[PDB]
Amino acid sequence: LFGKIKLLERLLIHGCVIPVIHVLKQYPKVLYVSESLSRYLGRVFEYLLNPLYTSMTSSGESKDMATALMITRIDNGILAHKPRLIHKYKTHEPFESLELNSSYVFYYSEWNSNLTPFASVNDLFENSHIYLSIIGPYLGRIPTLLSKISRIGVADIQK
Amino acid sequence: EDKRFIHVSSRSHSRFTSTPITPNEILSLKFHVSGSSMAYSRMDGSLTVWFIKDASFDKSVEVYIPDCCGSDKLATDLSWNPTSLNQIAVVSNSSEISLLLINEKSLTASKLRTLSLGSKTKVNTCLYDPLGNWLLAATKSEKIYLFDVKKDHSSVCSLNISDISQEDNDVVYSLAWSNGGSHIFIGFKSGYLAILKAKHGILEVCTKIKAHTGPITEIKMDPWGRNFITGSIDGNCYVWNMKSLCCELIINDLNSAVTTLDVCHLGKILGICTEDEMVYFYDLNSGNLLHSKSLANYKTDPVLKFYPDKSWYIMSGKNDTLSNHFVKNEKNL
Amino acid sequence: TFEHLNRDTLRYINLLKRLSVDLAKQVEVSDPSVTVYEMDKWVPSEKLQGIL
Repeated sequence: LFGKIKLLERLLIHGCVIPVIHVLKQYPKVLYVSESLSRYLGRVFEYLLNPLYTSMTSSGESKDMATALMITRIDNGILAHKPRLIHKYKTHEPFESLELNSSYVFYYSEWNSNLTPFASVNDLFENSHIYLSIIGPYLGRIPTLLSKISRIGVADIQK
Repeated sequence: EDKRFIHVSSRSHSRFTSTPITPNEILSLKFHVSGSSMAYSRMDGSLTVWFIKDASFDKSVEVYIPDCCGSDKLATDLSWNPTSLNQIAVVSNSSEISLLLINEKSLTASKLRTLSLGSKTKVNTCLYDPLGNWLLAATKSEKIYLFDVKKDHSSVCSLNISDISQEDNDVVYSLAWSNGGSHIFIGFKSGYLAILKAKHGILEVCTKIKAHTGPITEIKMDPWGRNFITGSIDGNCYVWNMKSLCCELIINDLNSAVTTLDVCHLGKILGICTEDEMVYFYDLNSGNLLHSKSLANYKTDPVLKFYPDKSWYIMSGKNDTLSNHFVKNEKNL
Repeated sequence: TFEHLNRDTLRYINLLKRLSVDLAKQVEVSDPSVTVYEMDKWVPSEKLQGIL
């Protein structure tokens, strides 16, 4: 709860990846300690790959921003058609939530400006010896990231 | 929060000393988005539409009618129209797509039209658009149709099922409109999830993914448009988000097959009804298996349905057939 | 006259963020193609804005 391990996983929530990679190559058995230190090397890697993944599986996900639409709350008496009202709050937890009436977005909105997404395949075969050799057999806790790398690989042979 | 009993003639049937079978069966139940009507359907009984104005349930009994869709065939599902409050698109089993009107001033029900496109073997699925601008009538045997409602009920295009998948004679168990009204999510027999583009009048498939290895029983949608939840004949009930079309949660509570899925209008509780007469509730935003309640139902087949306006709990499952309505269930013990 | 100046500079700052009376945000919806609304970018009418 308190100490170095909380420091080492609060630096991954914001943006600071270069010190944490330098630590976890010195002492690799800093994992098996907290299960939360593997979920935050997955949220960084999911940002660098989501522009890539939506380009190969393009026309499905391009219509899936047209699929992601909400129901409009109508009235019975005068036959109205009204949309929904949300609120935007700021918290300290990195993963996005959505309550009964409000959304919870991360407060530090410029967290990703150090990082850069990459090109088609010749960087994904280069940015994986760095990041995915740290969490080697630990992508089983991030099961969505294991699908998005393999859905690239089937859509790369078909293309 | 108190137990209050539902007052139809099904409670009078069981209260008498009638031995063999008091009501018979329930075929379909659909809500209009206004959240004051009901389409309570039976097998050989009555399709009873309801209109209760202010009280909980003890205000008035509206209408029961056996001879509504005729006297020889049955109705698979009753689609309500989002545009017209007085319109319910009932599709009979063999060859009838009739369109009925209801009257509040009189104890009757009149019919506006009965349109039919020929060589109709068996249409079992009819459902309008969430905005009410299309009607996709889909057979489980040959092909899927597409009509309109805003001008009239006129055909535009149709697609044959064998162009979607290519394995065998597959049955279409359940399909669901998208939430924008622009896509079709259809559920096959061998566990295929195919996505069809239905913008205005063109019907073309986008992609097909292998959800699991069983008949995909139900497909529901989230009112905030983030994800969609599927069911199975296995124990699997995945939660697939829409921006990436991958899986997020897994409800692995494999004690039986899955029959009925519902969500809430806020999108919090997922209600799963299995085949061992056991119901569950879960959470969507929270972790995988975090129950709020489990309830043992009696010996007969129940049904589960959620209101579109406010969270009120409709179950069935009395001694032969009766519905139960649980009032003020924000905590549920 | 300087000790009366900084006393009223604080009262000016205490009237811009901390008391700060706002309008009664009444929702106005015309386009059925947005399906969602946030109550942080509601801009009022121009005949009410130019008076204010």
